[PDB]
Amino acid sequence: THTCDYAGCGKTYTKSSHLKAHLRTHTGEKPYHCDWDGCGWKFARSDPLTRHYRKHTGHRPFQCQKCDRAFSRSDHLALHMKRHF
DNA sequence: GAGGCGTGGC
DNA sequence: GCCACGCCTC
Ligand SMILES: [Zn+2]
Ligand SMILES: [Zn+2]
Ligand SMILES: [Zn+2]
Repeated sequence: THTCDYAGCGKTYTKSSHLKAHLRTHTGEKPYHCDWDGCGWKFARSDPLTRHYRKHTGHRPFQCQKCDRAFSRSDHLALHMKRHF
């Protein structure tokens, strides 16, 4: 029901927080800044900043159960499993 | 690999 | 709102 009020946009979302995040695409707002040395990246929502920061810290939570290769994202690990079929 | 993004449990 | 999922596109 929550629909973007901008003229050229008709996107509708389920939750209010979803719409709030979408409006940042029109306004160009990005409150979530990466505080690394010289990165300067900014994001409209929380999770991609957290995901990005793992690029700096090498945090690879997702471990492969067959081989010792681990990845920072669940989707990366999923694709890797195809090489084990 | 990595950003952009729809969706949903808490 | 946090944060994960899974997908899309380059
Ligand atoms: Zn819009
Ligand atoms: Zn960064
Ligand atoms: Zn593996």
